Amino acid sequence: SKNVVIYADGVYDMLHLGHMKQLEQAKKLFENTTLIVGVTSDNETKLFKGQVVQTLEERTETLKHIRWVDEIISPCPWVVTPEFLEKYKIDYVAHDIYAWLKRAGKFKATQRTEGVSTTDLIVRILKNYEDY
Amino acid sequence: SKNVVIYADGVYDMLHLGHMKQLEQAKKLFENTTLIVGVTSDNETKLFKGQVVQTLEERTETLKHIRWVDEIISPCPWVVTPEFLEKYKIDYVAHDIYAWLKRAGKFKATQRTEGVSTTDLIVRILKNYEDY
Repeated sequence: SKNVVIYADGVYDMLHLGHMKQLEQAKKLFENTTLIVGVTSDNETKLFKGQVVQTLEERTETLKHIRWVDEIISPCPWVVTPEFLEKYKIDYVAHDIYAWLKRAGKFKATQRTEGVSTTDLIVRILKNYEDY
Repeated sequence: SKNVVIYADGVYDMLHLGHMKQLEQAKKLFENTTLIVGVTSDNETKLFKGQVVQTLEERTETLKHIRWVDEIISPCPWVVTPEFLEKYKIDYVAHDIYAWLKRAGKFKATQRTEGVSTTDLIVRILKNYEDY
């Protein structure tokens, strides 16, 4: 009956059924939650992880439309820290380097789904043109 | 203060920021609404309109995740009829052949947004490879 504050962060480029399944998961970890979602900046994402198709603005505007999302932090810090949790009253971090979080009892796992990615769909479109 | 029942239908292939902006629109036509969304079957869509990338199941599972959607009719009739409105207690149809609806005062317009389409994004990805 107590409202539990959950935080998940990510890039959320080209949001697809896989991200939304993950968010729904985070959001339903408990009966009553506030799901806060953090969206990584363009600068840091490109430099530390890989290429990004959509700007911060775009990746964040799409998340506004997902029913599980209660609040958004955009851009979000690239590294989560104890101070960040305190600042936002976050009870758990939902994700799939996490050591410190598990240690603190503040880590809750979520899963991915395969073959649901937007890149996979372009694949499917192209099958319509046999190789010969 | 009265709950107004809105119906929008469509294909919703590869749901993108343009569909969601449209749904949010339908959903906020009034202060209190129930937004019902109808998802066209694979058979009829392909035969009457054009190619579809995602199955009925997929296009409908994605819509479940959009915050504006209150109920889904999947598959939905390809043609809306007076009987259909009565059956589901629909006050207005939100869309962008509609004659009969306007005549009845049961038609409410919504808009599209350009350049937000998933196909546009593959375009953007490809610019990363100059033509020479």
